Amino acid sequence: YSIEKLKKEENSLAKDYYIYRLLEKNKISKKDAQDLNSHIFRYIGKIKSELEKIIPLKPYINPKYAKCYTYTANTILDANLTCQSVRLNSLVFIASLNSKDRTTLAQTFKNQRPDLTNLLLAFNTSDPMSYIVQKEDINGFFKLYNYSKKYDLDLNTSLVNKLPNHIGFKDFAQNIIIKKENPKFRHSMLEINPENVSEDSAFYLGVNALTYDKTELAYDFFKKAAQSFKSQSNKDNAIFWMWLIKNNEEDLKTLSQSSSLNIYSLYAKELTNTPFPKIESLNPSKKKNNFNMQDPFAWQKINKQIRDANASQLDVLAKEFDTQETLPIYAYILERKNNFKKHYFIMPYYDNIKDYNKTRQALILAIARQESRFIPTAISVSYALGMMQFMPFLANHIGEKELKIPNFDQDFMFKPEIAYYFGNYHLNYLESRLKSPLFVAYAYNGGIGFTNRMLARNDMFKTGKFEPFLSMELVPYQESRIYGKKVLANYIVYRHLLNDSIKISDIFENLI
Ligand SMILES: CC(=O)N[C@H]1[C@H](OCCc2ccc3occc3c2)O[C@H](CO)[C@@H](O)[C@@H]1O
Repeated sequence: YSIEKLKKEENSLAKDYYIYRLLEKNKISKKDAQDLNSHIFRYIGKIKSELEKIIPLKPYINPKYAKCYTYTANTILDANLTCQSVRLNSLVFIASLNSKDRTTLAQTFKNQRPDLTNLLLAFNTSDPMSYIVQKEDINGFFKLYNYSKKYDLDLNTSLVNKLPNHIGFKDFAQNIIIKKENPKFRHSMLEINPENVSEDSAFYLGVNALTYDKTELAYDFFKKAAQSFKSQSNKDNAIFWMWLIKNNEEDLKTLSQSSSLNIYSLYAKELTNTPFPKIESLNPSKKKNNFNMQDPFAWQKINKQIRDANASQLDVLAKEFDTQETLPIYAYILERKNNFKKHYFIMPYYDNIKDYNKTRQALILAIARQESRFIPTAISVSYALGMMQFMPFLANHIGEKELKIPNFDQDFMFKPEIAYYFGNYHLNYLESRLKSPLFVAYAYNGGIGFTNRMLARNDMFKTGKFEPFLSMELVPYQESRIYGKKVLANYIVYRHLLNDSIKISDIFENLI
């Protein structure tokens, strides 16, 4: 694909990927690059940095305020009042001012902008966070946190109960709890009333309370999370903690009857002798249609249609893609069409894995389901490719250096035979070092380096009252934390479907 042919395709991650491939091979001229940002679907990350090596962006200063950016710290007392207040939006700018000018500006703004006054006078002290905390200036607190994560102080009951109302609270709490940073802030958040938090925030504050062995407070946070979470899977995670902490058999019963298939509902079913959930069986009689499963642009087009289809148009697409060749697209349509109530666990292109042992089959299928939903031309925002979502660098390492496949190109990752073969190859490497399918999943998504560093820690996946569940909540990268739980659920299901059942309690025992 030349740039001229790509420019005729609709904007998509597939088009972005192929533009990025031209940039990385130096095939986009300064002239070609002129109109190109209107041809880019998601102008973020590597494609933006490559394009900008060809054409810098000067942009962008609102023309109304351009004059404001002609002043510096040395000349800002010469600027009009609007210019002064625009430049004081930046804490680095405030930090750069001399203290006499901070005093002058704080007086200027005391009436109309006491927020600015508070920050100016804060930066005249040796600890601006202490000054902002004494004022109980909530917007000021978050500005200072965004400026520097190194500030740490005890916060009283009144102040900590005010923080949840700010949009920044959820990321603040998640970051400091998961990274085990800012211990005075962490300890302070034990005094947050569960009435003042909900959803993710409540849940994280439950995890926080567990780490300080405040189990009654933890229960109260998790109960609030369960009552407020929008997604049944998250509610189930919260109910599981309620159960682990207080052992009310009604909580375990509710969890065992969940409509969501996740590790918590599966565990609860096992503990209560409840039958394994019903898994749909898709067996289209029609063998093919016209659709090209190897065309990445055709997938981008049909995906967009499927995601914008009303209740009625989903039924039309379901029928058209109800074939063996388009089974992954069929299951994808059904999963949306049935409002995520039915469990679809397909095994496409099965001839490529049927000679592996069943435990290995299940792990491959579990990874593919979460990575791609088995869509052969799946492309991620980071341009991971195909059913097993290989990053180009690893794909080329395996395909060119290790396997020495003649005329190998990274786009071979769109072929199911190649995806499953490479997937098996990398999963062999990972499993030989890590053993547990949960740890393998963490390493598949996050890398073996991150996984090894986590497992080297004294506080992760060791013995303990709430282990290994607590450790699973504290995996320090959110994408990997979530991924491991999903892949582990899938693994249990596929082992069951292949007549190679394992108890999820055995998996959990082997994590410690
Ligand atoms: C295609 C894609 O973006 N896949 C994602 C995947 O996205 C969720 C599943 C998925 C599958 C097929 C899809 O086709 C269009 C969007 C999409 C998302 O998330 C994983 C992390 O949990 C990533 O490792 C993986 O690269």
